[PDB]
Amino acid sequence: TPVLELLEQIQQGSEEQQKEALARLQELLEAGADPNMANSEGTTPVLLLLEIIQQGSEEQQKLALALLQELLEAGADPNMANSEGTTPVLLLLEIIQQGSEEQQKLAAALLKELLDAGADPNMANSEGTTPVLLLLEIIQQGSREQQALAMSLLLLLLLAGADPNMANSEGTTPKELLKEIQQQGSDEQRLLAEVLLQLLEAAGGSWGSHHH
Amino acid sequence: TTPVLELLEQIQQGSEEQQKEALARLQELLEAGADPNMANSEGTTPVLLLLEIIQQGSEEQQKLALALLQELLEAGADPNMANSEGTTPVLLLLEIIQQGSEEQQKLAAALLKELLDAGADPNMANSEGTTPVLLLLEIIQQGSREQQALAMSLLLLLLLAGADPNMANSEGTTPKELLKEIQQQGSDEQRLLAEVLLQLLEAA
Repeated sequence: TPVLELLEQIQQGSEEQQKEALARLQELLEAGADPNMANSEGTTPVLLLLEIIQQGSEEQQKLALALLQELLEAGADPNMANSEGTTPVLLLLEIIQQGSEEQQKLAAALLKELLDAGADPNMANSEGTTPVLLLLEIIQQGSREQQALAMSLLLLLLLAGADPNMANSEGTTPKELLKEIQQQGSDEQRLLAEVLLQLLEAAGGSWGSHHH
Repeated sequence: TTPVLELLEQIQQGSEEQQKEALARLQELLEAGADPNMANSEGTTPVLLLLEIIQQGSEEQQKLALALLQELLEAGADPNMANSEGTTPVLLLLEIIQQGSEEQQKLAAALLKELLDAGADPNMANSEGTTPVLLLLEIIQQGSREQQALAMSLLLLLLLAGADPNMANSEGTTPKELLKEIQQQGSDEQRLLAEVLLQLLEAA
């Protein structure tokens, strides 16, 4: 598909070629290009773009926010997962989980774009890992920068409608993971865990009973 | 005064034997058609008097009054009816947390959820314009480590209920303005809570 190869020519192109990437995508989309056409393995233009961010230079990174808004404005489905079952939001959080501090700041901004585009905050991957459960992993095993960022994004997801009780395939609930963060976490990790544990304990039996 | 108010008055200024059967007595009084909103001469509603009992009462009186609040709210007590000074039940609860024991703090957190489920306005301020969010940030700024964590989760519980994080008080002090102050001179844990709330606000 024309869109997918262009994205491949951005990752596999020069830095000066990157200058023409936003314009080329705009002229390709205006020409009637499908912003959702996946390739043989099911990678969508959004997923490949996030994949470029994950493996690209800082120059390729700053380019991708405009390329994502262009794809989202063109009508890309923000919930279309790849063949493995990885949603753009779950791939974004993996970029935060394993990325540099620069990638962390970017994927945080891209997540807001995806939520605005209409991404499902409860859509899990093939293993049942929800966006909330992955953010709790980022808090438990991430840096002090990742702790605060994953903390605010989790509240952002809860406000967006994420349910803090959905478990994964192994039956691991977010509350079970919060107890782990409290038991063996740092002074700051335990504080974040105690906050989230108190929030859950007061609206766990009925999440949304006061959302009026 | 009002039979509901008279019963509540007998609990705080009475012995412990009166307290055990009080929940049953209120259940039969409300079922008999007693108005759970009738205030006295000073404007104290049955809910506001019950919160006064929690703040000044023994631990026995405290856990009894949490069940008594559920009864009054189910009977149709207004969770937004403030006293003559203009202090709403949620704002009085937070003041109880701000100055109360760890036991009173744990109790008042459950009453806030009961009030919010009843339909309490999360943005209703007092006469001074202090909003529930702004007061919770004060509890975070100058409270204990236990009060820090609890006021934090109550702040998120209020945001989930629809609290606006941009409402300022009468002096024009915004919640973001207070969060920066917590970050500049707060502890390592207070600064983390402030940085979290600052990132959340800037992103939505």
